[PDB]
Amino acid sequence: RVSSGRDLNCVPEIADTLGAVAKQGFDFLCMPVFHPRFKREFIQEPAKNRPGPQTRSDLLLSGRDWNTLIVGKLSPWIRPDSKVEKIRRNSEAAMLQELNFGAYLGLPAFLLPLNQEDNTNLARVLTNHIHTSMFWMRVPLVAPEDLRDDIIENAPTTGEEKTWMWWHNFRTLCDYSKRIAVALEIGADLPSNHVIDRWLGEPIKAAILPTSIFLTNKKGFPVLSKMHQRLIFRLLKLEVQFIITGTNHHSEKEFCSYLQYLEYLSQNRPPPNAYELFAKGYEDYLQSPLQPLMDNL
Amino acid sequence: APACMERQLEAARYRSDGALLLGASSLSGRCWAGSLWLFKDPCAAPNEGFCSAGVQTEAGVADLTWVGERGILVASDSGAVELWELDENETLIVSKFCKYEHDDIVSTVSVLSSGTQAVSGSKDICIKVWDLAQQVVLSSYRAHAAQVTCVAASPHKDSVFLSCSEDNRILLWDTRCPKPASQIGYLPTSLAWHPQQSEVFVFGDENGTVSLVVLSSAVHSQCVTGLVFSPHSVPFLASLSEDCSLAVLDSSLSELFRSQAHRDFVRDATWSPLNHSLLTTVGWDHQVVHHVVP
Amino acid sequence: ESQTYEVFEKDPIKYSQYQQAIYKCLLDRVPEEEKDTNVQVLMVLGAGRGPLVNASLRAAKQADRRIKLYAVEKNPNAVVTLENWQFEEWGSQVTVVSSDMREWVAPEKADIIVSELLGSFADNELSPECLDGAQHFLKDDGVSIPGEYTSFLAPISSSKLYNEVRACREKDRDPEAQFEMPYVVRLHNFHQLSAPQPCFTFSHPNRDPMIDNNRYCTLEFPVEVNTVLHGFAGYFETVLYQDITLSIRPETHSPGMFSWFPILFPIKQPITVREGQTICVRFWRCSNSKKVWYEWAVTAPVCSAIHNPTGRSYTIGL
Amino acid sequence: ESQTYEVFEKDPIKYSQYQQAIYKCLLDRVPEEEKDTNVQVLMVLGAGRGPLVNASLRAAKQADRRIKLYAVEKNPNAVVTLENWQFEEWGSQVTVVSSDMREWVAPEKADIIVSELLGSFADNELSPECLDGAQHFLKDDGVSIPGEYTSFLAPISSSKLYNEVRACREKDRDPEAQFEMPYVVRLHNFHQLSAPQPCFTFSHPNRDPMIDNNRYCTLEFPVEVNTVLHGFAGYFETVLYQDITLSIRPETHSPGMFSWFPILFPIKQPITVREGQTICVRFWRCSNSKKVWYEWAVTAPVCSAIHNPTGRSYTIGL
Ligand SMILES: *c1cnn(CC(=O)Nc2ccc(C)c(S(=O)(=O)NCCc3ccccn3)c2)c(=O)c1Cl
Repeated sequence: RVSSGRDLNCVPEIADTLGAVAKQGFDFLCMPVFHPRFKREFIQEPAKNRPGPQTRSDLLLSGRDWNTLIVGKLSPWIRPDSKVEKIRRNSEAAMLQELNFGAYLGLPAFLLPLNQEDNTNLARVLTNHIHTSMFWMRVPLVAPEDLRDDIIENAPTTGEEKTWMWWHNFRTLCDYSKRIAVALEIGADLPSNHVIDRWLGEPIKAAILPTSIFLTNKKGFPVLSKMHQRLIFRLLKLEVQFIITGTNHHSEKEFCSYLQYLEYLSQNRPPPNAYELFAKGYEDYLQSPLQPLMDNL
Repeated sequence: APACMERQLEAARYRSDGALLLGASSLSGRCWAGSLWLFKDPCAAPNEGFCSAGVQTEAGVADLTWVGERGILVASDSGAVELWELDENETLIVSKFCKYEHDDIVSTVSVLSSGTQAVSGSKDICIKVWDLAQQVVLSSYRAHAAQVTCVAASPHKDSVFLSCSEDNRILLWDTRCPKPASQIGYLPTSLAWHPQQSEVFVFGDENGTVSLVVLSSAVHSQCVTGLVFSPHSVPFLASLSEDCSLAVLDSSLSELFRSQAHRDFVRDATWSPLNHSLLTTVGWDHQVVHHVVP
Repeated sequence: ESQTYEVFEKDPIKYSQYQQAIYKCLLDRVPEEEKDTNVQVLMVLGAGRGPLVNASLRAAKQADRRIKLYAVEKNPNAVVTLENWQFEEWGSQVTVVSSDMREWVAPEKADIIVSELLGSFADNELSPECLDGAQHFLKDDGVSIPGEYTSFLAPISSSKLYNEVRACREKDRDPEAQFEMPYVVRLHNFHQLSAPQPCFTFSHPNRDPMIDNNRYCTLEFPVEVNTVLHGFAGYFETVLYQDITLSIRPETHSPGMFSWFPILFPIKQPITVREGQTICVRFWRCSNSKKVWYEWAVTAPVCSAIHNPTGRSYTIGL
Repeated sequence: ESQTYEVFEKDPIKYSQYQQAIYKCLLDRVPEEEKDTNVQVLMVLGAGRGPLVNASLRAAKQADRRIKLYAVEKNPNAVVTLENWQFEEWGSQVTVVSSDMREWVAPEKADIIVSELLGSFADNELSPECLDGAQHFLKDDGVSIPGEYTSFLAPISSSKLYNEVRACREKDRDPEAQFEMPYVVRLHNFHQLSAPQPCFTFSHPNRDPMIDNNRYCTLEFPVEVNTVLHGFAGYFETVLYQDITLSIRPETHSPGMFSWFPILFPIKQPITVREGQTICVRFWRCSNSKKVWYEWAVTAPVCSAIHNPTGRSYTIGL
């Protein structure tokens, strides 16, 4: 079937939460390793010597559960490309700390955001870490500034390609590393079409779907528009994992219904021909050409 | 009431008759949850045995407000806005409603002049307006481009509030209009209206600088976390920061008092209504410190 | 990683032995008449996730005496686990410290110190360095556990292993470096050519102004068959307290103790030996302020080159 | 080696400048009325074979005051030369010390300290580290010479140099490491694309609890021609005492001062630039308890990779 997960930012008890998650039919959960509102000081006193423990323990789950069911997340207050030196230094230290705790837990992947143009020092810190798990970069199709409403009188509203340039420059700085991949966020309005084709070729491992793009059917079930359906069809080929984020606005319907809609979409697709079938297991597998004159087969 | 209290204390608010409201959350260890507390005798805090009422929340407390006399509004880690009311004899605390409308953490909450509506802001960039009698959202406004840090209501008009963000904007709102928001260095962090005047307010910055709206002063080393005005007929201004210090300023942004009592982040300040010379502060070191101010 | 610590904690023989040794030491240090006055200060140095700490508490109970525990660990991720288990269970008995042995300013003095810094060749994880950097906040009538450890070496022949070494070649380095570095390996298809003989020995505490952990040894092994020489295998024995001991030596192995495998030192070129001849070998243990390493060479019956000069292929970082 | 020291000692401009600065400092520190009571304690840290020591004696004579010299050198072979010259000439004025700045227990406090720990890029030989490890046996009204130094960077184009780098490849390492390390070189056939701008700056003594010698800088260079980018060249200026200065900057070079050549930082792939565009570049200065290094990258007009992460190709050992 298709694989999907749940994105959260409030996990009071880890075991109960993971249980409910798996119950609704989710395969993995993405969650913070530290508390998101718990800023740490490393350089200056007296807060430098805050008593521990600084986080919850590893012995709450099992090694294989860590290894298979949990994706990590970086805390929002961490901003390495700030213009205030102090904040930037603290952010560097905290970032390394969280990444190393992730390594200690044996996590299969870790989520990191791109929400602006300059992420040079972030790339530096991560590049240091690597030369010492996969890393999923959270990057949207549309920038949040090009996404707000026209309700400010003295600052009016109006370029489809800036968010791709962000990712491209990042990956160039990191030197086209294998352990670095895309996590594409999707929203209500969609860009053109040559664009969507541009995100072809890129190492997309996951797609993020908010609850706010699902319309409601006459019966009260969740559905999607047709352009969204087209895009989903195209993504299903690359074989990505989908993540649901946000609140259940259809409080009548549990998350299981979203997932069943997704499975329904997957099932009703133009099945694979004889080629596509034969071509199973060879996608992007390099081979040396045959020489039936110099060699014998 | 709960057996133990959480170690991180975030909010502290006096009411008219002198009672004290406290808010705590757990940020480390096994369980990350919250609790609320009422102390009629504030000098007996933070002892869970000498409280008058207390309750345990599902999740963490980020902010809270008195709603007149009986009500408590809470911003939550869940992404919910929560209303509790006290029992007739102030012996218990009970939930009135719990609406999940934000898609991420609710960072800040403020009540409006009339005492019947309220505004909420989140890390999901949406601002909403609530009617507290009907339990609905009247409005969702997505104007900012990043996380919202502080909203502040005006004490003289029931349609005007302020909003700040990590995108470096400060907006003035009036819902009476069709385009409600209007615009006005370093990032802004905290806000406060002047009680007397109806056009003046203060704001704090990422670097350590306070400003009257111009006028400016460098007060702390780290981020300004809060700003509160004294109830004096001519008010003083309390300033609390991340450098673990407190300061009280006069009407000229000149420093009058400074305290290093705390060993960690200071989170809130509240002036007592009985004695206008007294000020209380809380923090993540689990201290409730009482200050007598000249 | 957490998995490593998990695998470590699964062998109960070693922890039972540690427990017994602690029990015995405390019975011998504190008479039966001051049971309720003399509190002994213990220290676990290299506490990890805290099985030694628990073994110590168990042992003090067993003996029915009174102790006071300090735990020192320089890895913060494990300190997280320790502080949780402390808040939930241990309590005030136990004080956690996040620091290196060699930099910590102790409040008071200890009666006993306890460590698990032992690898397959005894000293190859740097127990002497660390415990020497720690011996000053141990008092005069102080005890170390372990107090003694010894390593062993023996010769072997094996084409399979030689070819597995051949295969450990990798780009961007000397094409003979894989022969100049040791390996931990469960030996199976191989032939041993002569009994094991002792190499280096350490004892704690070291009450000498001339602390030199550098060493030089020479060994001669008689042969009784024609064959080839492909390397040397290593073992070790330790004395925890008097009669409590641990060994991976194949003649005196401890039953059911599977924490450690043997260690293999290789040579570049195989050496042909004949019956009655005698293999001789030299080993050095060397040092600077930054690093420790080993060097080895065969002298008889034919000479070899010196393996790993200046640590050009293998170093143990301080 | 002795030859290196010989070549160093052959530029008299620098030593005349040092002499003048010392003269001035002493005239300003000791009034004309206590000439015969106040003895000033000087220290040469990094004394080598002792031209600074002689310059200091000359200067004290010139000023007609009284001093007391300590010399510290961690190389024993040069200490031989120093002790000979001491026994034969200097006498009791001068006390020789064989030690590292960072480990020496001084008898008393100094008034002035003097150092020559400057390379082509100012800080690339580790003057900040050392002088910070030395500032505690300097007193409150103490003076350092130098007190200030600053580095500079500018862009260039040159096929010849790029091909000479291409050629510095060698076996048993990464085939792109020669692009991730700097070089000292007398630049000749090259084109400079824009003026030099300041990079990092240090000042001594450092009266701050937060001693951080780590640094981050960003720079933007305007262009006025179409061309290629092949690297960045480096320079430096220093302030010895007030108005006495030294520079290798091509706009303010000191006359006849040929001790230092420029330093070249390269990039892996050339970058094409057009008129009106703007090159931006980032540099970092990084550290651990063992090593110091640099990292650099181009952002505009096109992005490059980060050069030399974790010091994988160039390190300056402490
Ligand atoms: C949890 C899990 N599954 N269900 C059943 C469910 O998901 N039903 C569902 C989903 C989506 C749609 C659009 C409908 S419908 O009836 O509007 N159209 C039929 C499409 C469909 C989907 C899946 C299977 C078959 N047919 C119904 C739940 O109700 C929960 Cl709560």
